Amino acid sequence: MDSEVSNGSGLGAKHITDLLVFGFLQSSGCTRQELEVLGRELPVQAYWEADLEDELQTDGSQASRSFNQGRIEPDSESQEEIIHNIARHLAQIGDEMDHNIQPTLVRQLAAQFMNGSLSEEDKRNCLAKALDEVKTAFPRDMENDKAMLIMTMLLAKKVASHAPSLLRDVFHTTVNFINQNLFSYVRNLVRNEMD
Repeated sequence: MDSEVSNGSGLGAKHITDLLVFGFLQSSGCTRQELEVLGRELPVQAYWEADLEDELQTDGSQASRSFNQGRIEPDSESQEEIIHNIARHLAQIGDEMDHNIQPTLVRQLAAQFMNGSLSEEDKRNCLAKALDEVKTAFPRDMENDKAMLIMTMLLAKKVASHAPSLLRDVFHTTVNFINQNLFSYVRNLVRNEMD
């Protein structure tokens, strides 16, 4: 009797990557305060950002003589940076995914690893382990690639409310696949495209 082996770490890491984690929540997932907890990460240097806030103001009034004819609401869409958008869109996809996340046991597999606060001796390998799995079932480019990604958010989606003790891990899970994969499938696609 004798048998035991397992190891392998490294590869990945990206600025935009982490953005997916912190960005994901920023879009959806747990809550704002969450993105802060999970998002709250000190890289190799001295991270730090900012972004002016917004506000609003209602109105009342009483005294008013018959005189009015219009009740249309405002509508203006203008947001810079699309890449980042995809980051946050990730989480948003997680929630939406809940709609149908298991057309054959997709999120099921990825969810397989999503167990214990440390599986396969490494709280993060399990997830990435799904990427390979999710693909093992639903492999492909944008289809699979995007499929596996759905997994990352799956953990958080569930974990976020399933594993409230793995908050930090929750985020890592999301930026796990992307981090282990090509950040944004679109990013790579962009590179591939155009001479």
